[PDB]
Amino acid sequence: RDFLYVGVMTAQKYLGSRALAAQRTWARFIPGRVEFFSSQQPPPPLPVIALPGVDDSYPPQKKSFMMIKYMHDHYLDKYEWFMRADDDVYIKGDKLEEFLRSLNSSKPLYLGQTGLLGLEPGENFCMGGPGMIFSREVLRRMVPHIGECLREMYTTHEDVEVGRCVRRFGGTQCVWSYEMQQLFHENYEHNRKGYIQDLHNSKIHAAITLHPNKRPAYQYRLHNYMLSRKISELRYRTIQLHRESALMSKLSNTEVSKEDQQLGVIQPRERNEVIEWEFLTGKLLYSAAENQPPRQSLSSILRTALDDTVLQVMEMINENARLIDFKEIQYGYRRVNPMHGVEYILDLLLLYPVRRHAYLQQLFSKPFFRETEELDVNSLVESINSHNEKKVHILVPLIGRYDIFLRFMENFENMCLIPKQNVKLVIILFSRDSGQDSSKHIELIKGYQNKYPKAEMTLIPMKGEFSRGLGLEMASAQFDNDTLLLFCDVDLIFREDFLQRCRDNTIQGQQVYYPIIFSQYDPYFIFSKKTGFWRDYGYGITCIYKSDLLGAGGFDTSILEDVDLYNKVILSGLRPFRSQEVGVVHIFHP
Amino acid sequence: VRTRYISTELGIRQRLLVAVLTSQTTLPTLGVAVNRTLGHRLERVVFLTGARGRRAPPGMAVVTLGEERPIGHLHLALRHLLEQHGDDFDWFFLVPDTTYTEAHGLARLTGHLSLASAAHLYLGRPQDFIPTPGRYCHGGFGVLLSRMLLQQLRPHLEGCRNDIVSARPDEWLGRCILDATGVGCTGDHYSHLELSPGEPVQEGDPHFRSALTAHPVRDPVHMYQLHKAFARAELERTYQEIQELQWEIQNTSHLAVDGDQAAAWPVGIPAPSRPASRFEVLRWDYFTEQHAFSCADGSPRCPLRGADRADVADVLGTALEELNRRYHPALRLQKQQLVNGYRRFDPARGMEYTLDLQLEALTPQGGRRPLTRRVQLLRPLSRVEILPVPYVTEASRLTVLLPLAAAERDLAPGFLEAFATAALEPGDAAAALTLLLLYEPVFAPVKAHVAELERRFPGARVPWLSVQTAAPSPLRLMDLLSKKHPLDTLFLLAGPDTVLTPDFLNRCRMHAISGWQAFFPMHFQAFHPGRFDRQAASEACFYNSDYVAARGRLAAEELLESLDVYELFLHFSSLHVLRAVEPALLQRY
Ligand SMILES: O=c1ccn([C@@H]2O[C@H](COP(=O)(O)OP(=O)(O)O)[C@@H](O)[C@H]2O)c(=O)[nH]1
Ligand SMILES: *[C@@H]1O[C@H](CO)[C@@H](O)[C@H](O)[C@H]1NC(C)=O
Ligand SMILES: *[C@@H]1O[C@H](CO)[C@@H](O)[C@H](O)[C@H]1NC(C)=O
Ligand SMILES: *[C@@H]1O[C@H](CO)[C@@H](O)[C@H](O)[C@H]1NC(C)=O
Ligand SMILES: [Mn+2]
Ligand SMILES: [Mn+2]
Repeated sequence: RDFLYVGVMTAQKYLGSRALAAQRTWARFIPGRVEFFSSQQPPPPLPVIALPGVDDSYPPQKKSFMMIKYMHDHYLDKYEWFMRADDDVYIKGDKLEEFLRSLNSSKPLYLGQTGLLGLEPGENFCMGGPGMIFSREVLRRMVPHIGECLREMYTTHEDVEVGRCVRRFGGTQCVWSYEMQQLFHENYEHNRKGYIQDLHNSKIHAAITLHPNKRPAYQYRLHNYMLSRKISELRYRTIQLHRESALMSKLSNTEVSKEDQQLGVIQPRERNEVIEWEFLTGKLLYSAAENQPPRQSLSSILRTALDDTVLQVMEMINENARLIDFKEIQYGYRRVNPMHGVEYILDLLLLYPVRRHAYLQQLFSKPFFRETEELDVNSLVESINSHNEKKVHILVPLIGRYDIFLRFMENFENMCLIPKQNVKLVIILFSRDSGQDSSKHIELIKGYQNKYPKAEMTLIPMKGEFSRGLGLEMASAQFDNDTLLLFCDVDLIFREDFLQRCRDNTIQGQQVYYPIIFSQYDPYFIFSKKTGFWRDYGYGITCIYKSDLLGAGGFDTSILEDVDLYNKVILSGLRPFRSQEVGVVHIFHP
Repeated sequence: VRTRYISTELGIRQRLLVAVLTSQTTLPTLGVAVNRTLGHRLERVVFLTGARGRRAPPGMAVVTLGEERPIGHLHLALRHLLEQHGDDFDWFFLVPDTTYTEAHGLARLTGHLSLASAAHLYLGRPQDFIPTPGRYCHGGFGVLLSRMLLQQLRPHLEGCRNDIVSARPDEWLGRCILDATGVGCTGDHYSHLELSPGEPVQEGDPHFRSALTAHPVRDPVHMYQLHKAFARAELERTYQEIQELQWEIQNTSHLAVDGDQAAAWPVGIPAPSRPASRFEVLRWDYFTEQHAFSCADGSPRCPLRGADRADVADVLGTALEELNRRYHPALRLQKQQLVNGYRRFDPARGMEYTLDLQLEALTPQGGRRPLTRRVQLLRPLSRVEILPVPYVTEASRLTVLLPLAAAERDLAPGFLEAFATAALEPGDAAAALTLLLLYEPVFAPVKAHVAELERRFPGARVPWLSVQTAAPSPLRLMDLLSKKHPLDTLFLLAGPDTVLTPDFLNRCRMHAISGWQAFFPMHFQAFHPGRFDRQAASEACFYNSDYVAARGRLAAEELLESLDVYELFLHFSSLHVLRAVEPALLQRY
């Protein structure tokens, strides 16, 4: 770990802003020691070195000279390479380590991006932004004349002066190769703001040092992205190792293990077994599944995934460099194997304007695992040796419909009241014409109330015209924001399975349950093509917490209302849990 | 002067070259084992053999040296490594066939030395001489020479060959290095693994974690087993590295802009996609342990079939294994029932699961208690791999077929007009139609239309044949057409209800690979005088040779009478049977 020693320059106003971030971002991956340098002061959050006689004055002139002098005087023979860098730079330790290890440290090398004052043409200087790397020989030949360089100051730019010092004493100029502009990226032609925003550019991936990164939070974000890329590369390495192990066991005439065959994959015969593909144009998608609609617009998720896949293809195609350029996708195919991976057939339009196929494949790595609610193992075993779940509040808006009301409450009592299920029933009744069926509904409700005196059944005498949203909103308003509300419907029949699914699928502040109700066709829980169908377009039934409903803004009460609530829930950041619901079936009604 | 690449400017050479030493007898087995265990993980591997007995194995850089004596063999190998290659690599690894190489460990080692420090290095297991206190590297453990050392060694090769009388070749190399430059065998660390004769490979042994060579290996099977064990060790190391990276991301996440997005389980995998509109939401596909309720057929429920059932079983097994591992040894779980099962595919993340398991808890004492737990599984999406595929040219001679039956005479002109506008109108004669007449035991308009097409397009020619035989069985007609056609023509079996377009013609030409793939599209069905029908084959794009092979496999009559061409290619053929949707093929009735 005596290979590379990078000394990053900072300022008194940047110790707790950029220096700390850089120490916790890339100083943990540099193969060596990273030391922070600042100005002399008459409890800093970082261990920093105060160079005497140095003031925090931009441009950091003579501060870099003092730091180079310190580098030579303290760690000349303990390291091979020395990097001078700003606090607003991101340095990849591993890539830089390989790139520097491919070089001879005993030859005078003055690395950095070419900089193009007092420059007689033919010489240059490494730009101080991306980061300038010296060698041991450059230090040994230059540092005795750093004072001489300081006394012949010409320009007001520190990197120009350092390059001039190198050239005068060190027998080297900055590297002239165009590859430096890619390796040591400047990121200033675009992204004028001063912090890395577009992280999915080939320039970002292929660079070694990225600059500038003024915003510390964006520095942490870039570090997290780079570590995610490293994790993805390691996962691909695991897939390759599994493939090699499976093949190697095959060669040795031995049975492969279970973990090596599923991940070590390099005719279906039956007609209904071949997995059909989907057509993918530039901005349209065609599918054959009954659930999916044909000629659906290309979703933003699909567009982003395709863009990332094409970027990976271009990265892994230009590896033999001429410079291949991607323009558009004329058409494509996609087949998602649930347990193996994703297969693509992309007919790209590449530029060297020639089309090129690509039979892509994106395998699945080792699956991850997590328990939603971890339990106390120690407390469980003693209990083993030695309904009270979350209450669901059922809101039922009503208008008329005596017979369906009676059938609904018969089912409700038979499935909840005798089983003593932990539920609370709220009947929202619209007293049309201020009477009529209201009296009989009240009588039935009261009789069911005193028949089961521990039950929780309440009826709210709504007035006005029919409005699902208004009645639901005022029924909810009387409950606190940590109550589980179910937007049930009168013409529905459900079992305890639906109640458990509603309890589990609704996370307060995170998830909203939006089941796809099975609607019975015009003449039970037997699911068949003739019996009924899944109502995809039906968002009426909802299992949502009161706080989540308030955060979504509630119903508009102006007009379809369920769709508006769904859109508001999506906009609020909540996760809509759309899935099939086999525990409740909507009885047909004219 | 400016260069496009750093290599030319800085004089960067390739990192490592491996020079495997072999013989005539030991090449086709031990050399092949070495190649299959090492060459796919390295950059350049060169095999040096005394004589070439049989043909050189494919993809093997076999070099014929000339002599079988070990000292002369080593001398000639060094001469070749100096003459060719030579000043193109920084490190040279000379290893006999009877020594396994770790590849990954060797690469890490070579990356762990700098050019300035180890300018003249003689790496290997030290071994005492037999007056000089210097030591030489053992030949069977691999020798990592340096480019400068080889260059200085060059003018002394014949001198060393013609003076000393050492027996072993590695001792001769050590003597030559000592007498030419004076540097002995440096031990650093070079993690060598020695094997007792007749040993069984014990996977998980500590010595497999840190070792770059294994000596001696006497059979290819032993080499394969050693490579598998070292792969397991490297896999464990990679898992540990992944855990460390996840921990670092978790440590530094909460200061970032993403915050929870960066620290979203699993750590490192891309965060779940956030839908923008209602239509862009992702729907969980509910499934029990018996039936899947999201059927592409259309039924509300359908029993799990093939891939879905296998995936569900694998996920249940993985969940049970993970729970047992996590709760071991305090609690062991039992028979597992899938109460609720959800699965959706996130294109930017991978396939996700949300299971509701009704497990059973067994204490070591013996207590029994049912337990309900919810688990989440994610299959992350790995990197994109470009599968190799045979080259297919856009311009291919295509022969679109049509078994024009008796009742389809009315609709035949529509097919003829579509084919004309799709292929005949463009100047290129890229397609030709050979329609068939089913003269069941009177088609003047069809022949008149064909003649009109011929006169309007003098280059275009459309033939026709009169099958008097009944039984229009797809296979039967296809055999007759295949017999009366060349064996390399591109076949486009289009049904009468097909409206060809140039886009579909191009897709059939460029997705029907000769002897590798057969294209079976599905048209766009419509109601009323739309939908993508999945139970109709109709249009087929294959090759005559592939069809002949499938028919031969069938031969090696009820199947011939009740078999579809798509079903034939499905059963009696080992070809890719791509079944994709074609928006450019619209059908109606
Ligand atoms: O008054 C100042 C301003 C900046 N710097 C430091 O000098 C270097 C140059 O600053 P910066 O990288 O922000 O300039 P840029 O490269 O964006 O022009 C950095 O290490 C800063 O922390 C300094 O010491 N004093
Ligand atoms: C209930 O919680 C929600 C959560 O967003 C909040 O918006 C609302 O103000 C809370 N109401 C009360 C009365 O605490
Ligand atoms: C040798 O290895 C190369 C790549 O590692 C492979 O292409 C080739 O087929 C191998 N040859 C033999 C005989 O295994
Ligand atoms: C590195 O350079 C020095 C001086 O230029 C030279 O003596 C040494 O041999 C070089 N290293 C290598 C590995 O060639
Ligand atoms: Mn800067
Ligand atoms: Mn209804």
